[PDB]
Amino acid sequence: SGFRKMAFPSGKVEGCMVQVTCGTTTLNGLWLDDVVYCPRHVICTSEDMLNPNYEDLLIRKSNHNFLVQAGNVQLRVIGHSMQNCVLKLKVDTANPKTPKYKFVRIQPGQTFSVLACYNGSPSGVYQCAMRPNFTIKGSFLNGSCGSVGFNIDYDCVSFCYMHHMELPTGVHAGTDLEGNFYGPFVDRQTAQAAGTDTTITVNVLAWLYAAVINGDRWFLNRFTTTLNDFNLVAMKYNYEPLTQDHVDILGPLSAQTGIAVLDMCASLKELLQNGMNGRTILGSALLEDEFTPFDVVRQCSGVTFQ
Amino acid sequence: SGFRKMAFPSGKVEGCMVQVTCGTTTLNGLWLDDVVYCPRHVICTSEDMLNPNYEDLLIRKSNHNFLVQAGNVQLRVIGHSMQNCVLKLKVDTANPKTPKYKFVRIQPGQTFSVLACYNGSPSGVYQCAMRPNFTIKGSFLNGSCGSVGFNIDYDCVSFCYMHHMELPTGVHAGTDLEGNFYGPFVDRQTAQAAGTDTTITVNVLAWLYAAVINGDRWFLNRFTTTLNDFNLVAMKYNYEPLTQDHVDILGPLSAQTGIAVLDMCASLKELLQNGMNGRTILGSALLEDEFTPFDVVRQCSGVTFQ
Ligand SMILES: *[C@H](O)[C@H](C[C@@H]1CCNC1=O)NC(=O)[C@H](CC(C)(C)C)NC(=O)OCc1cccnc1
Ligand SMILES: *[C@H](O)[C@H](C[C@@H]1CCNC1=O)NC(=O)[C@H](CC(C)(C)C)NC(=O)OCc1cccnc1
Repeated sequence: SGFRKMAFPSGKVEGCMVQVTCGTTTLNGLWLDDVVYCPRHVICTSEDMLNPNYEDLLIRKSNHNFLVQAGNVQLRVIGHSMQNCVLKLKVDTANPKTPKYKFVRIQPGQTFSVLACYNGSPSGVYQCAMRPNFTIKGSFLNGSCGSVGFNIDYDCVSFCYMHHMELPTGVHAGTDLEGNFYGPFVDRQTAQAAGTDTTITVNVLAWLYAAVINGDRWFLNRFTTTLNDFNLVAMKYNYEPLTQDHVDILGPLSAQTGIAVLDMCASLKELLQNGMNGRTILGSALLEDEFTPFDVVRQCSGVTFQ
Repeated sequence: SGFRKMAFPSGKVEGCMVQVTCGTTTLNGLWLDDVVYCPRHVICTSEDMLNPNYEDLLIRKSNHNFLVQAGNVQLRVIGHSMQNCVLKLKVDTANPKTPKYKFVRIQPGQTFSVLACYNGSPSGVYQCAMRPNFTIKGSFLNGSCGSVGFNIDYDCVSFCYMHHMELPTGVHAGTDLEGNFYGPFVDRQTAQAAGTDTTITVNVLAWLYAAVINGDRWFLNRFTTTLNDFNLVAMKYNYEPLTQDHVDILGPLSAQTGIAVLDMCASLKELLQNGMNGRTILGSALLEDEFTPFDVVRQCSGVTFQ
């Protein structure tokens, strides 16, 4: 037993991390086969980053302007091109550590692991959710751009995130690995801001099931509620609507615990209306919304990856 | 910016994880050079685990009773011996992925990363602290024994934990890699229980500094306190005494924020006496004690590892 914010083992992604330097700018790249992927603002300098035109900036570049270092070994750039907000540097060496992989784009509410990197060297790994407002609450310092987010499914790495910037509230924005931003953000210095967020209701319910599985039961009650009556309360507390698909996805956890989904909704209702009364759930004094139903089943059952 | 519970990149440890099967029991082993380390209760069966004598059990064993699988490749056991509560299986192949490593024993209050594993396959990674009562609040299911805890220092893996069991409160107990238990626990089925815990005061202060660094300032105040007067309040709320060494270790974070350690103690005092009043610190509604001063400096500064 126990329930922890758990990341995927990072080894398969560590073997892909490289350092990309162009001019004064150094950041991380992702080396898969003979391509290195990195944020396109590497071609920028401190006065270029105000309002740049990357197509104009990139034609002025040469292959030899791009210094790529994989550990203590320098990779020769033999081609370059831009794909939306990422750069693809073609190198003369295929990464022998390339895992089986996919480029996937995730949905708000879904979770992934982040391998934070500086100078092409991995620093730490942690779990993130894509917020409803398409930001992530990460931990990123200068030099972390190009760090990637991912999930692992048996042996296959699904890359879903490349880090690009921090917003003024301290949250983070980035792209999928095709270079398309998550949310209404651009890789320029403007007055961009996150904008309003909501709480991921289905995830909170998943976590309440995790709690019951782990022996926290004090918030359970004999009452029930209809889906519509729950959603009236959800809206008042800035929770997203729960759909019948959410109810269906919570079926397995319902069945394992014997607690009907709508019953657990009544519990959430009371928790929202009365608070916690000085008690905790799974060591938290707040309702936690960054575990998906999949995360709970994985951890509270024990799935591995080769 | 941002502050997350961050584990070390796990790749160096993933390359050491193997599966050890003896009779009906399967668990994880740690393969370094030509030795596989695993919990000695692998030599036990369901009626042996009540009150065993492992010396008697082990002389009855043959090398060929031990099935060791590194991925899809079977390692020939050529020797075995017991070291306290771990078994050392000598194998005919040195692990070509052996990192530079040390076996270290950690102190209560210190943190480490856990690579949770099943059947020799890594499942997830997460950060743990050694509680003052020598338990860890982990996430471990059947088959997880032999999973190891570790820290990484540049390129060197310091192994500090091997998982052995779960206590009746859902917390976890294990050994260092010399096979000596953390705390007053034995690898047998008895009525063992955790016993009383305390909150790691120096870590809470470290986390308050992390919060200030990240823009959470509402809990700051103009008051100060003496170390003795703080420790009188600490004892009342079941916090460990703060020592002058703790104060010294918090110096750098004090200097970075301009908040004297004893000033931050006055803030902690008020937080303990008034609670949080519906506010949060770094996304938590409780005082967090599983980040060390080192963890805060590492994350709030950006140290990496090769
Ligand atoms: C890339 O390494 C960097 C990552 C930032 C730096 C601090 N935390 C991060 O996540 N990204 C940027 O510096 C980005 C550059 C572009 C606007 C994409 C061109 N700008 C940015 O994040 O500005 C906000 C910021 C910068 C530095 C410190 N705090 C906030
Ligand atoms: C080893 O894989 C296993 C790990 C346990 C199982 C559930 N969570 C864990 O951490 N360890 C044991 O089963 C251990 C065996 C010895 C007493 C060391 C011989 N016993 C144990 O942990 O008993 C408590 C328990 C077992 C199973 C489920 N919940 C609690």
